[PDB]
Amino acid sequence: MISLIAALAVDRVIGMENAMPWNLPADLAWFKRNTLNKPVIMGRHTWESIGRPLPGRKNIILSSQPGTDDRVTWVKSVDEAIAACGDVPEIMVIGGGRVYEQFLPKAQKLYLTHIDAEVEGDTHFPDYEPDDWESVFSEFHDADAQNSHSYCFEILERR
Ligand SMILES: NC(=O)c1ccc[n+]([C@@H]2O[C@H](COP(=O)([O-])OP(=O)(O)OC[C@H]3O[C@@H](n4cnc5c(N)ncnc54)[C@H](OP(=O)(O)O)[C@@H]3O)[C@@H](O)[C@H]2O)c1
Ligand SMILES: Nc1nc(=O)c2nc(CNc3ccc(C(=O)N[C@@H](CCC(=O)O)C(=O)O)cc3)cnc2[nH]1
Ligand SMILES: [Mn+2]
Ligand SMILES: [Mn+2]
Ligand SMILES: [Mn+2]
Repeated sequence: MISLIAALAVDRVIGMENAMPWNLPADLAWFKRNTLNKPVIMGRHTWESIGRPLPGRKNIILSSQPGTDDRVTWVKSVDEAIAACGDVPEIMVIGGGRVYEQFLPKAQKLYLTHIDAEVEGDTHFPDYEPDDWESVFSEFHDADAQNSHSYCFEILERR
C-alpha cells in the first residue's frame, strides 16, 4: 500500500524556495509517528531541503542522476522506488510536489495536515478529486505557545 503524507497551508501551498517557512512542532511529531519504521520516498529537491537522512526509516531518493550519498538509496523511476521498499505493509511518500503528483494515482491513503496559515509559495500539493476520498480521521487543534497556527490532522482513504 502507498500512502502520501503532507502538510498544506492555504491554497494547498507546500513550499517556497525549497523550504517550508512555518514551524509547527506538533505536526513534525505527527510526521515522525506516522513514518517511523517505514520506507520513505522523496524527490531530490525534498532531500536537499531536509538536508540529512531521516533516522529509523529507509530513505529512498528519486533522481534521474547518480546518487551522491550512500547513507540513502537512490532510484531512477517510480517502479524502482516501489521495488526498493521491499515487501512492507505501507510505503510513505513524503514529497515534494512533483513526486506527490506521480504517486497520487497509486495511493490508497492520504495523511494531510491542514494549516491555517497564508503562505506565498511556489509548490502545491496536487489537486485531487474529493469524491474519490473518504475521511476516516480528523483532529483539530487550536494554536498554542508552541504552535503558532491552528491545524487539522486528517486521514483520507480512497473509496
Ligand atoms: N509541506 C510538505 O508537506 C512538504 C513535503 C515535501 C516537500 N515539500 C516542499 O516541496 C518542495 C520541493 O518539491 P518539488 O516539487 O520542487 O521537488 P521534489 O518533488 O522534491 O523533487 C523533484 C525531483 O525529484 C526527481 N524525480 C521526481 N520524479 C522522478 C522520477 N519519476 N524519476 C526520476 N527522478 C524523479 C527529479 O530529480 P533530478 O532533477 O535529480 O532528476 C526532480 O527534479 C520544497 O519547497 C519542499 O520544502 C513540502
Ligand atoms: N505533516 C507533514 N509535515 C511536514 O513537515 C512534512 N514534511 C515533509 C518533508 N520535510 C521534512 C522536514 C523535516 C522533517 C524532520 O525534521 N522530521 C523529524 C522530526 C521529529 C520531530 O520533530 O518529532 C523526523 O524524525 O521525522 C521531516 C520532513 C513531508 N511531509 C510532511 N508532512
Ligand atoms: Mn520503467
Ligand atoms: Mn514483493
Ligand atoms: Mn494562522
